[PDB]
Amino acid sequence: MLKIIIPTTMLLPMTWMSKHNMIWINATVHSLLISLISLSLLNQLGENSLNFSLTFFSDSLSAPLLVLTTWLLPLMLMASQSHLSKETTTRKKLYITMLILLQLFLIMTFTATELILFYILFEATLVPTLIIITRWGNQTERLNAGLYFLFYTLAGSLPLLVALVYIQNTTGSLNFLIIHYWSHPLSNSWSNIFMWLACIMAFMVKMPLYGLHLWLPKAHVEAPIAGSMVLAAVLLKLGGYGMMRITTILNPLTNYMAYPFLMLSMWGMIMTSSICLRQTDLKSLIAYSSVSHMALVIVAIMIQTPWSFMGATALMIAHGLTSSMLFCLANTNYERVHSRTMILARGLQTLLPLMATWWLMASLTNLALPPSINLIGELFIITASFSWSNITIILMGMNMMITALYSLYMLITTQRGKYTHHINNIKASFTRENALMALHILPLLLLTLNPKMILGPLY
Amino acid sequence: FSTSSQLGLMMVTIGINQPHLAFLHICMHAFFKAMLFMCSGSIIHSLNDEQDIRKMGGLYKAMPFTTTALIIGSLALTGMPYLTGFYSKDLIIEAVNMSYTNAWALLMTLIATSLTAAYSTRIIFFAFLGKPRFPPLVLINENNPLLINSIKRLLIGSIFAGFIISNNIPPMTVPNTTMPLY
Amino acid sequence: SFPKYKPSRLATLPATLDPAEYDISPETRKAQAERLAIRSRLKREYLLQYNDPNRLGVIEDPALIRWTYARSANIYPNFRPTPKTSLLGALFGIGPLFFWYYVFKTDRDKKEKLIQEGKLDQTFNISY
Amino acid sequence: GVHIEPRYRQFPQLTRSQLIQAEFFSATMWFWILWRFWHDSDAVLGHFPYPDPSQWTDEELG
Amino acid sequence: AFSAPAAYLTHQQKVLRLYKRALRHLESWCVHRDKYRYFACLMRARFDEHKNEKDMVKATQLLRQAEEEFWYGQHPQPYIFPESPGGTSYERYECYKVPEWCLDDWHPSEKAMYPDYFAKREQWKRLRRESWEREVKQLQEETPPGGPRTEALPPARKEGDLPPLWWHIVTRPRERPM
Amino acid sequence: GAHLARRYLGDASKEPDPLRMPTFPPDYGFPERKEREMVATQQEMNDAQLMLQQRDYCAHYLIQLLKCKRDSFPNFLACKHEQHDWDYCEHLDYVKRMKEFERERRLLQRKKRREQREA
Amino acid sequence: KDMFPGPYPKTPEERAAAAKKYNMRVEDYEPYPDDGMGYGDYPKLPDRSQQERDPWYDWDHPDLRLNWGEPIHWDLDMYIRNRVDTSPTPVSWNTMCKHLFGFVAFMLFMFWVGEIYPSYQPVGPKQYPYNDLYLERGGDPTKEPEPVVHYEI
Amino acid sequence: SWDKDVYPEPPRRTPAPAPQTSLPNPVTYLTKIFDLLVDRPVTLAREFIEQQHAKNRYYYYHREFRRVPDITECEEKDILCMFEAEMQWRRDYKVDQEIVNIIQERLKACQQREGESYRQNCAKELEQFTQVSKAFQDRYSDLGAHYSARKCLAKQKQRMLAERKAAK
Amino acid sequence: SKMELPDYKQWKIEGTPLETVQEKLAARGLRDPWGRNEAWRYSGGFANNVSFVGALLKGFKWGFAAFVVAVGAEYYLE
Amino acid sequence: GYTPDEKLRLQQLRELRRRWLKDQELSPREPVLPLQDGAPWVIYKTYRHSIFAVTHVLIPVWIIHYYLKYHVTAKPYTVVERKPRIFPGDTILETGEVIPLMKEFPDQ
Amino acid sequence: PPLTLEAIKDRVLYVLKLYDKIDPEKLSVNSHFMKDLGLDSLDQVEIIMAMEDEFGFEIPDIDAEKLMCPQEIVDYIADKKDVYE
Repeated sequence: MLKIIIPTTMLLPMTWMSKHNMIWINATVHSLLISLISLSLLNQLGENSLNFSLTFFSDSLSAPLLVLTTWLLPLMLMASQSHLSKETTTRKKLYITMLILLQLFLIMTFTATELILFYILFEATLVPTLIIITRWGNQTERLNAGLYFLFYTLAGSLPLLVALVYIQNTTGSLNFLIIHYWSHPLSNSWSNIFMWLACIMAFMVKMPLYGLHLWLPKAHVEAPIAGSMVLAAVLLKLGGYGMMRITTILNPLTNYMAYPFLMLSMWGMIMTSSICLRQTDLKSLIAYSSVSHMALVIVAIMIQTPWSFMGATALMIAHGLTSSMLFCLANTNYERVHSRTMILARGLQTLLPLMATWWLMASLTNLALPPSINLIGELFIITASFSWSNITIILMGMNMMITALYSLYMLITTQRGKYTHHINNIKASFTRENALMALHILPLLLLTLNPKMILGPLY
Repeated sequence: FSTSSQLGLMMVTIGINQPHLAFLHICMHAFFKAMLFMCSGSIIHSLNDEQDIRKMGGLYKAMPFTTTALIIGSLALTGMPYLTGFYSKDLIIEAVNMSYTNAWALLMTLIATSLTAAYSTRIIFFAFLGKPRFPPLVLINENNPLLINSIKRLLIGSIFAGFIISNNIPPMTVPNTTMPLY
Repeated sequence: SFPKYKPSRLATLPATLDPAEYDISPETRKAQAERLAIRSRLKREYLLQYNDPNRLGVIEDPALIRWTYARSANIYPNFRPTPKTSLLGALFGIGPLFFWYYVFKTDRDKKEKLIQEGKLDQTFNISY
Repeated sequence: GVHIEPRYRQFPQLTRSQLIQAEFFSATMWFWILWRFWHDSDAVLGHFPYPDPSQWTDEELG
Repeated sequence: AFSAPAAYLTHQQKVLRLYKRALRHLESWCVHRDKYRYFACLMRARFDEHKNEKDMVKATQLLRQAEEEFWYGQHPQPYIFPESPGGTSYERYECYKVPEWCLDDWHPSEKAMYPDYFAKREQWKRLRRESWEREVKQLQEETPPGGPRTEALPPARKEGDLPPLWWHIVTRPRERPM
Repeated sequence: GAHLARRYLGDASKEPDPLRMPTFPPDYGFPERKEREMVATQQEMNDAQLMLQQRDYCAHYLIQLLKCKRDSFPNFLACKHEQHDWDYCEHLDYVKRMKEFERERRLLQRKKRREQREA
Repeated sequence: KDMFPGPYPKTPEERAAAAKKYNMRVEDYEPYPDDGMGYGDYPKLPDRSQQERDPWYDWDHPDLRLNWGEPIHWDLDMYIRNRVDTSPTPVSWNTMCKHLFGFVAFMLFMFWVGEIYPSYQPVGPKQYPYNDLYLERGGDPTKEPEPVVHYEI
Repeated sequence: SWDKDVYPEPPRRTPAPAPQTSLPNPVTYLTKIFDLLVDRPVTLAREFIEQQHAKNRYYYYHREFRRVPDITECEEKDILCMFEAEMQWRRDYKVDQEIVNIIQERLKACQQREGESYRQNCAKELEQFTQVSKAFQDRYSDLGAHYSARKCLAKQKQRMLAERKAAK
Repeated sequence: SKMELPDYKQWKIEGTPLETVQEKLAARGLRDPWGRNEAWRYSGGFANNVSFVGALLKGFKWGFAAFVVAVGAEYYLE
Repeated sequence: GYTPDEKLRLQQLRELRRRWLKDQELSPREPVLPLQDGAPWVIYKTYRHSIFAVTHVLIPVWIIHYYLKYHVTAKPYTVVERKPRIFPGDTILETGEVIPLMKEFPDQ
Repeated sequence: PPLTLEAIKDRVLYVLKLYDKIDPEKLSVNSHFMKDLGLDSLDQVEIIMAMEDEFGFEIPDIDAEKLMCPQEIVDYIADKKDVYE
């Protein structure tokens, strides 16, 4: 795995020692090359994971996530170039180093073989994210949002740390391979119930769960564009990966313990999409959409069936790409008009047609138009839920309808109608912005052709 | 609304467990309904984006070709014998009558056929018949080769495709050979 | 005496059928004049900013900012736990959760009972 | 290029091709209807019969 | 082009509007021109019957009852002019309307495709930029101390002065931009 | 539709029930009834891919119609005689079903007459 | 910044200040009832859909039919022209509901009656050979079917 | 080059053309035109490409995995033997999935080929898929996302204990 | 090619249903002042329009003649 | 109708609006950028018609036929055709034939 | 349909000449209906309706009431239809 890790580390000295003019260029070139290197990991043996060394291993679950992270860094750099132009060279380098440290921590999380190392780096990801939000946010609420995000995640994680140490003391190892191979069943006891809660709750906080999702809207609305990109694309999927890995230990008790979280997610997706129908802030709308999709993923994980897991992985990747692109599209309009209110900017299709096309494609993927990987994941989750219970289809279909409604409603309000007369600062979309939207879209449409890459290990 | 009613007739045909007849009705409806809508578009474009029948009148002679096309389309829609509608709708009704059926469904289908004739009469009477009611400036001009040829093809289709297709397709339903004259 | 038009929440009473439009007083006309004055002042300010050849950017409407803040920020500080607020929150928050728990739990238990009794058909159900 | 000059308040100018084609197609429709009716009549294919005789089916009468 | 509205509608204006609505709805009901003419002359006679009522209370009550009759007898689907609000073509070409300021963001090659028009546009920009200060001064002078009590705007008082707040009305997009 | 009038407005017992038909046994009355012979063979049908609804006692005429249709192509007007033959066989089958309905009607009336004879 | 909405006004001075803040007439200004919902200072504007407002008037925002500085309805997004509409109807709302629901109910009731009294033809059941195509309809060849016999009439 | 035993196809019975009308058959001339215009150039191109491939013919081989001790004979916490048995079981799971796929492919082809007689003439394939589906469901269904050879063994033991209880 | 409006004097209510409406109004003592503006609709080529049956039976004459000719051909040839 | 000040304002705006509209008119010249592919007179009547026909149907039909040859051979069951309706009559190979023996009554 | 200014003027005068209550001879572009002619308020409403029906575009009532002159109608129609000649 060091083929990816060490160049990522070397990105930091290169960024620090590069000339003030060339920081973005050098970062982008080498991050794209690192992603090209990371593309090799997609080749996974069907029976067994790629165990590179004692510390690091990769499977068909970790590889798409690593590729997503490595692809996401250059996109974040392109998006964050514009609003950081006025910043001094040291501050821009510090921002880039926070991004690089975040990518490094995420790669090591997805590849770590030991649950305690996974926890250490998965909690380490908070520090760069918190610094980004609280230092380069543009509103006074960034401090409150950072506090909420940090404290929600830590309150979830600390019991996970205690439980992981207890597992190390009892079973004797936290290596995922050994745990999977030994994996003695749990018993229905209050001690085991609370171990299950401790293991599950940290990831349930990371994957915005209804009632634990309050941090996500504040964080995504208040963060800068790059921070929103990582939060939507990878930081939420950290919870999904953790839950999928950790579900091996808690085999039987999952059936009893899933019902609260299952019902919470199943109702919360409807509630959050209904919230999306009435949101007045574009970033907030996208955030609640992310909450709904992640609730679907939570349902898929809790069901613990092969089709559910495949759909969960597909939805994770597809949603990461779609949400990152949607945040980028919203950020462009925010830079142009300096407000996030949906109603303020109207009829932008006449002013910016290619951006309107990007918005159309992004919304179509968001509403899971086939054969998008979004729909592949969602449909697999729906079929798994139907096997779990035929009555799930009512809630799943209602959620799909509302997702279509709010996606096309955002598209209609922002990009259709009469142009706002008084706004005169709209200017032709830069090649950077269109390039960013294309870099988001083209991989997503391409992955439809070969879907086995993002269908996970159980494929 | 005519399209919706015809779709409902197709759904009824499916209910009577006669699927191939419903497919045939779809095939014929495509022709005659698309032609009717093209005629409507010609009327609208001629009258400067006017769609209200109340503001349209006396177009029988003003637009001869669109008038002929719409008359033929309405006759096909209403089931005029040996037109496209006859090969589909007449068989639909005959199968509906000669089958185990919900009584109210059959009654509603017959009433709906009456109303199809009714609204065909409405469009023809208000639009083409009578005295002109459109604004003074007369810009009527259907002498456009694209419009004329496009309507021509669907006219020929509405007239003969029903017979051609019905003869060529293999028999897929046991016919209702004998039935009371009424 | 034609049948009267019952106004509703989704069918507002027309101004033409407004019983108050035909009962006008000098003070009502004064109030209308004042409202017209307010609208005229606002329109004047907006048009002054809108026709300015020097202006480049949005004309920040305070009303829109107030609307957004009231819809998002001002809610919690101006919230008080009251019997209506508490009861509606309890109902619309947890009641649906328990309703779906009941429905799905009963369904799952019925399915498991049928499976244990061997009285369920899964002849080709080999993809779960 | 004014092929048909818009007329303020009189019957619009009609080219002969419109009239000829419309008459031809309407005449074709009527010819087809008459021709099909003459060649093939869908009226009936054997009058709806009623089996009155009892001995035909059953005539036990006790 | 719309005139500034008044605080209230005078009784005469309300009667006129009711007459217009009634005639239009009758035309919607009376599709044929002759029947419409007959019943329109009848309606005109009905208005002339109480045209000269002296008691304002009686006239107001008549207005109220007539409005009730109109609401009962309104056509469910009244005729709407195609470009009128609620009409089929209302706001159809709105997306095609493009504000004039979009021109300033053109690339120089595109602006060189049509030099002469952009010279004329520069002349218009100079004119507006020169006239803005005088327009603001005139608006201040004519404005009452309390503030503008009506949306009406004064005309140009002196030669060489453009009408106050004229730019957007004059440079409003063409109804049929294409 | 008149039979429906008798069935619903009139006495239901006298009128036959379409679902229940035929209640009375074939042996009742009708001293000798020949089996409805099938002109076509089961293999023939399966080979001709006749629809199950079309695999009736007149499937042979349809088989000939299908063969003439395949052979006559491109000409699609050359099977009028074969079409008429199959149509007439279907007509006769319908008439036989009508005779069954009338037989059931009369048999029910005779049963009612026996019940009257008791009283 | 006093421009931002405040708490529910309780003194007349508070009410006047709020009315001036929302650029509304003091007498017209009417804050939402302080029941803890969180509306606070915001005014209870009439629940009129933007469709109802006169189109002809020149609005600062034509598509929304709203002028700048005007207080914005709390549920304006709900009452946009593209969404829920409250414009007056020619027929009374209750009467419309009565007619539609009654029509649908009668329709379903009559269909149920048709189920009670289904139309059919005065014919006997269609007879099929080979024991009603027992084999052709998927019947097990190994098992022996009941020998369905159809006699000529 | 697919084995006929693996992918059975009923022998083809195509009726001979027996024209009964004088009118020329458009399908025949259109097919001849299609042959001349398309099939011959395509056949020539494939002849060329097959010649080039035959110029350089090289072979790839199908891997053979020797059978390894199952989890049944693997000792507890014996990670090496458990690993080998688990990978073997995963390979067997994949092979069983492919066998189910083959049977389903036969089922689909038979449904299409028979036509309107699918309900009767495909009964044998339906029975084959019935047996294969029941076996596959019993062997692998309900194991869960984290399926392991040990869990399959546990399922087998639960089934056999139920069978003994049924034997009473 | 500038359009020329027809003479305004040519429009008259005489010979039109508008005259009947005016007679009814004069019978009730009313006068319609807009008849001449609506006169053009009832005048000129627009004055005569076919009936619904006439509209349906468009080309039926030539269609029937063609039918007779074709039937004569079919009967004569055999 | 309007007040004299209103009339004057409207007239001023009318004049300026007409001036704007007339200034929206282009000149006699629409400047364009300055032979990429030679095209003398190229028979657009039939030659270009044939070129379109080829590029749009002949090339696709060849490509699809080749892909058909590959795909059919590559995998079994890729192409499954409905068993041709064998009406009692000669077969190509089995040459099987059977007659229902018109065991029925002809009169109609 | 260029709809030039002269065409609009001719059509407005045409409608007014076809109006029985207005005598054609004294009808002029500057002939105020209220003052120069004998038309009352309801006649103004009727002529506005006739104009809007002739040109097929609806004149809002607030603008409609303030015409009071055939030339005003002509220039208003020109403004609405963007006629600059």
